[PDB]
Amino acid sequence: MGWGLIFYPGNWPIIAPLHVPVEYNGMLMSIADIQGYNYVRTAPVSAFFSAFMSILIYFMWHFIGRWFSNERFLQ
Amino acid sequence: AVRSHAEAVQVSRTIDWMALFVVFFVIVGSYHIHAMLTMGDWDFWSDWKDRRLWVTVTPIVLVTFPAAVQSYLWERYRLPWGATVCVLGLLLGEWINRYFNFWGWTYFPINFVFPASLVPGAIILDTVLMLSGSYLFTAIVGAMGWGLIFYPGNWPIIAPLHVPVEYNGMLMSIADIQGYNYVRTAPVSAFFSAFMSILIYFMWHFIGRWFSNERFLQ
Amino acid sequence: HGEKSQAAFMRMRTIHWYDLSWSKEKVKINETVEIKGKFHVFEGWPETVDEPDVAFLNVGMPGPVFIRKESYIGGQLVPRSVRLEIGKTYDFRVVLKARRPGDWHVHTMMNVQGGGPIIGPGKWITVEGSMSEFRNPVTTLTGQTVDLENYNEGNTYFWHAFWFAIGVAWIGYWSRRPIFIPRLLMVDAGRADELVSATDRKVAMGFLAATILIVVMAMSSANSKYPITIPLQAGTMRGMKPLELPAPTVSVKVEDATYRVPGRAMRMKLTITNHGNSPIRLGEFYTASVRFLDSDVYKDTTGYPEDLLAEDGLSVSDNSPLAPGETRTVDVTASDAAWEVYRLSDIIYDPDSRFAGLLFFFDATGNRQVVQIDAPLIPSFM
Amino acid sequence: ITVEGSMSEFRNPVTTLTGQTVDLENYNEGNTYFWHAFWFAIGVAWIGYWS
Amino acid sequence: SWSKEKVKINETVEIKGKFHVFEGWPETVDEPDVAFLNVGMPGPVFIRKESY
Amino acid sequence: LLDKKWLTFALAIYTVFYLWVRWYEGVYGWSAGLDSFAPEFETYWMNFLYTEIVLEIVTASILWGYLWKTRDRNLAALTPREELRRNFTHLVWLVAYAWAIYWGASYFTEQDGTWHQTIVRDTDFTPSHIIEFYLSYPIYIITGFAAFIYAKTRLPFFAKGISLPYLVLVVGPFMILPNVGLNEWGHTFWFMEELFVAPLHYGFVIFGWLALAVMGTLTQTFYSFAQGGLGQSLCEAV
Amino acid sequence: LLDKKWLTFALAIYTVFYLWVRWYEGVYGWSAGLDSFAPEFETYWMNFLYTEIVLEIVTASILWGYLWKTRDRNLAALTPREELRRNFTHLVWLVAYAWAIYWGASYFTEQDGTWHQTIVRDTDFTPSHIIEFYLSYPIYIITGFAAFIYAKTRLPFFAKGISLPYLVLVVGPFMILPNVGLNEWGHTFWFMEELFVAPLHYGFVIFGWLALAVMGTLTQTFYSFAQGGLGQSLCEAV
Repeated sequence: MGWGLIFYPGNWPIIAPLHVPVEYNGMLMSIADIQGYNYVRTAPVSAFFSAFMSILIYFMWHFIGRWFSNERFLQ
Repeated sequence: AVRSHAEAVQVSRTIDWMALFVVFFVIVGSYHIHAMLTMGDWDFWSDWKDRRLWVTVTPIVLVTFPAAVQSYLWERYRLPWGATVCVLGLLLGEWINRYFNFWGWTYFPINFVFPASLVPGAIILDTVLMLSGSYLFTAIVGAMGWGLIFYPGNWPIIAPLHVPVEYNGMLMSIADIQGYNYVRTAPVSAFFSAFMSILIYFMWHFIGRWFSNERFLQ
Repeated sequence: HGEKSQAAFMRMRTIHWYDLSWSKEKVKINETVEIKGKFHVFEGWPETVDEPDVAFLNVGMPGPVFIRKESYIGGQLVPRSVRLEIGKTYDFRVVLKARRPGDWHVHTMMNVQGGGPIIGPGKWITVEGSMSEFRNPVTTLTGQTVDLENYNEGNTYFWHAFWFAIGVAWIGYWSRRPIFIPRLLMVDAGRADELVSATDRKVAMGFLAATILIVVMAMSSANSKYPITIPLQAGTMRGMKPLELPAPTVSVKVEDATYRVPGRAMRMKLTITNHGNSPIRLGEFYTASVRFLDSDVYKDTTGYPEDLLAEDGLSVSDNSPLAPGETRTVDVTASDAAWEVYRLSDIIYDPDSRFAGLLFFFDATGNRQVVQIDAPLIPSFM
Repeated sequence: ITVEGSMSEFRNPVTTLTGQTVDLENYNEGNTYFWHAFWFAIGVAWIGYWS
Repeated sequence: SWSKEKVKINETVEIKGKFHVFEGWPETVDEPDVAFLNVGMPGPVFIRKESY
Repeated sequence: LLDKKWLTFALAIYTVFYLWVRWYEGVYGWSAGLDSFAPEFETYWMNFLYTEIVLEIVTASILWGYLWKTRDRNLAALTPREELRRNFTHLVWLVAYAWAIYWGASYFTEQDGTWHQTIVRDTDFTPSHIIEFYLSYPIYIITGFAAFIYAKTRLPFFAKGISLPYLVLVVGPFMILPNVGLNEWGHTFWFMEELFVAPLHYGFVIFGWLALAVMGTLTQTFYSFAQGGLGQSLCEAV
Repeated sequence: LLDKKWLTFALAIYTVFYLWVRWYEGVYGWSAGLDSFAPEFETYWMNFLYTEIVLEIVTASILWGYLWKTRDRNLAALTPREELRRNFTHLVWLVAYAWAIYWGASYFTEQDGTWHQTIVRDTDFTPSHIIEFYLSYPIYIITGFAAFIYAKTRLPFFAKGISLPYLVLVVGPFMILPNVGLNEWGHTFWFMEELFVAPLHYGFVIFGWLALAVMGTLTQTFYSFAQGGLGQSLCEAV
């Protein structure tokens, strides 16, 4: 639960400055947008969802890890 | 503690009732959530009780619990009402809701939001497993029956809703008019559904083995 | 109810509803109220909304406080889903019969396929009377005239009770005997099979045969009465007749359009340019069900919902007649509490700050031109 | 197309609707770094304490 | 139209005509974005030399 | 002596409470509960939420807190006479659980089902959401735990190790938090409309099926009855 | 005596080699490595490929060949004194593996990640492909095997039967051939664009998770230390 929830607020201090509004050539855009636009490559329900989901994943992977801890020999 | 083997009868009896209540409502609760969650609401509306989708998904998605609790109450108590308890749970659960909410709360006719009838099938399941006490046998002809019987099992309720009406220039069945009026916001189908119920009864027979599991942990 | 919380730009750039009219504001049980109007599917339809290939003309109310007797898009009755085509304008007509006494906020909405109920303006309509008065009669092609309120009710009930009882009867039969802790133990140490015997397995097949029997008897008995039956009629109606609109005589150009942060108003700088031949003035900007008027120019008479009508909400920097051939740039401000009440101000949380509306122009003798505008709408905070 | 000059010459200035004018080349760079280091250090601090 | 009703092995028969795709095409049928002009017979009792 | 109508409490306590609720929404379903952006919602409905969450954390802490401390320390030697009385009270806890589940998983659930059909939701916090998710579910989960703990702390057999079916039976409820909460969450990308057939709802179905662990729990409960010196008098007299 | 800086080799041997590589592409990434249909690609980049594949088959045959023949035949009786020295050298092999994996699975992998963003690929044989797939991966797989074999042939405990976690740890790498190669293969029908979220890449993720078998391998390695007469002096002195 925590792992999921904390994530976005955990990034917010880094991210926020990138979300200041700019009128770029007549169109609203956030700095972040302008960045992707310029440098050429080729809503906390979202949080809750992700926490609720992490639970089944932590869980499923707790057992997956039991197997990778396995100590057998073969033949 | 135990005085006489006659008071012993009285405890086992007053247990029978209490346990039955638990078993029954815990079914009503979890079985209903299952119908709900794995549905696009055909059960809610008289004009979603169609020949393809309703007839196909409904028996399939519903064999699950019966199959699972069948694998317990018979295996461990020789109590052959596994399937029919489930079915009754869902039905009560839904009727209480359809009456006091779908009608009482918000005002949808009953002749519109009534649920699908389920008992016939569960009887076939329960009896077929009881006679010739082979689960494999039930999974094949038992689930077969459960699937097949379903639509004919609803036909006496449904049929009057399918009389043709020329409604404002367009053919519509009563059922159509109902959904149209009360504002919200083809036996290969049978066979399919029977053929499918088999793999589902089957898969869920084993799922039920696990829910019967009696371990302790640490 | 249910707009407001949905994305402000979805609401601006999805379906535009105008020339709305409601035949009555107060109505008796079993009486009719007729909703009319027009809607345009916006050319710049949002990506997140499946095109209306399969849409349905619904009604926005708290359940069947009214029943929909009839609905029409173009000339045609529309009980199915229908394929509407982006860019086009249609006229609709919903006809409602009153059923539950009270005060209802009735909307006209579109069931817009892949994600979204597209909810139009809602108007308060009052039903007086008793629900016990309501009738929903319908005559079949089979002779009989029935009341849909209660048709087939008793039947439904019977068959459910009957089967339900039989389910009980079965568990009942087994539960005359003790159910758990003795039967459990018997199975355990030593064999079960003393638990079930003859007097039991006769009843088992009694039930089994009785059940198949009653089902088939019942079915072909239900087939005997009701020998004429059709399948559920369904399937999207294509070929919806759209409305043939005259090419507009005015053309506008939106240069910048801004809104104040904590505010109740949207400014936009338009270059209106009047082709065609009669001095024109701007009388309304419609945006998201919210209608902003210059009352120096136009006055609603249709009784448009009071919370959505901004009587002199719209102010033009210069709203003198715009002569034919002439073309001017003008600063326009749409302003009214409705902008904050219906949360168009919530565009600041949307991933696509672009608006869309309809402007309505009126010449001297009072005939009108509708141009549609859309553009990016930019916030200003400082 | 041929570019002559020094990458150190490049500026990407942008003025916000918020008053400030920033250089996109380096805007928010130090911030990004700080928060990553800080958290990274704390991760180390935790394994450090146990180790 | 069908150029002949009776034909010898290795002979040609030519089918002509027109078809209209109905404006109110059913939902259950993918629009003919990818359609193929076939021939309805019991296998290669004829071979399709050409289609236009 | 034996098993009292301390049971009648268990049955009527929910019944009364939830019948008061059904009245309460019954009158404020329409009135306040339609438009969430009206201030009569933030009082009759939102305040209701904050009240219940707080009351639940509290009663949960008190109810589990109570029983864990009054855990029978000297369990090693106490009579079959009470190993029955206690076994019976345990069964009352289970009746209370099952009843609590009924209300949550059947009643208020399919009610919310009807509510969605009749109004387009203004919040993830409709009346029936305030009641279905954040009142109904916490209650049956708290009841769930109570029972579990009672058994672990009051009865040998169940005191030895962890019952897997009983753990599944009480933890499944608790896991339905996001499971039933993904109902509206999941259904928002491909299709925002609350289609119950959508994969977003499959977590509710899977966690709802964990209620079938009641069969394993009851089998273990009846085995606890047989170990406690019971099932030998009339059983052998049969 | 004990454990030498034969280890310093293991750490610097990759570091130097791969830092030479990063320079080498660094200068020919641009120049030859942009247009693959230029003849400077068939010399500075294609020849590089053929060279490495051959060098890898060879060194692999020599490296595994060597160790399998120098397998300690008379293992039955050799001192705890060396059952430590050897255990330590084994651990050096594992450090070499882990280091080799770092370069392959982290470094050159997410590098190729950047490369895709900046030029549309002319071949399945870009510079970073020549290096990521056909240099980087074979190397850490060869290192992988080496270690495995060393352990099997040099240490009792590991000489008895096959370690499942160690087999998974070295075979997972080798299975990533098509797994990581389906990256571009799979993504071509529904969507040719190299979207890392595409099902075509899921084999790389599954084979990447086989690296977690290092935890099972290390547990078995530390158990081999404890069986070899160690972990009893200071351990009991604690």
